[PDB]
Amino acid sequence: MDTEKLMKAGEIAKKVREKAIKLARPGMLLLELAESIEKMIMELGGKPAFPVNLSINEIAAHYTPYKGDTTVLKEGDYLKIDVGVHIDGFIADTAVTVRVGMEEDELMEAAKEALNAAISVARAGVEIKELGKAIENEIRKRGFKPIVNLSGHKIERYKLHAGISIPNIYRPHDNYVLKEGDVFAIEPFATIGAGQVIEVPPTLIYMYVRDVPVRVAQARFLLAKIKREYGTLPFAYRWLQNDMPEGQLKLALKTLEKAGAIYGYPVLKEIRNGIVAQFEHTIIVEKDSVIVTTE
Ligand SMILES: [Co+2]
Ligand SMILES: [Co+2]
Repeated sequence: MDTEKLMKAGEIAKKVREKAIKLARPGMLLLELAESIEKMIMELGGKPAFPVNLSINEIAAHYTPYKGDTTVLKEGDYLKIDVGVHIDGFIADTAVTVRVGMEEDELMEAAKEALNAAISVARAGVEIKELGKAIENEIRKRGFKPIVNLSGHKIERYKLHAGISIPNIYRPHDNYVLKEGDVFAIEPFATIGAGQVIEVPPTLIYMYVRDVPVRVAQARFLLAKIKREYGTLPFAYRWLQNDMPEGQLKLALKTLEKAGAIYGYPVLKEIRNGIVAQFEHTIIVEKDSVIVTTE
């Protein structure tokens, strides 16, 4: 298909990912880094497929700063940086952990290694469970635990998560077989904790999921804006902050939520507050090898 796109998106992804790494310095204010990255995506001809995620230490995914966030990077922090950019709808979702002001530690290695292992065996005609088995074994062999309740996702145009998962564990029933042209995001997560993650407030990322009618005026606007500018792809609370004052927006969003026009993606924290590491690449399933659009 338009692999030229998926690839071109991966390309921006990679590139902005690298700079992201470089900007992530101790002292760096979280809100800024977010914006710098997000602004570069665009500046490269890209469009964010979703808010850049900067999850620190025990919080694993779904945390994106906001206008008002005073979080700053302390030396020693395990900053996982997840970036995603789309071109006309083709996604490149790539991620990396960075130990603020220090070198890659054994944990991060476990994750990075897991990813490789998944990648190396991904090819047409193989059950996902093999991937998950590969990932699991590398993280456990080194002493950590793979986050069980977080997984990779199949990707489709203007669809960040198609519906098929590549978990970071081996389950005998994950029998989906890789088909040529399939494009997947493989994302192992590792931790020193229980190996499980749980939803936690606040919720900073939302996704429009259904065109339903809303009674309140602000909501119908918010919604109409959301639908227009964002579409199927996840958006940040932060992005809607310069449209309407906090208290209102808050309501706007909440209302759309109760109605069911957008889904809330809460922040995820390890159940035992165990540091979490992560690495991810987008792969386009070929017949003999896969092709890492983002590395
Ligand atoms: Co990602
Ligand atoms: Co992903």
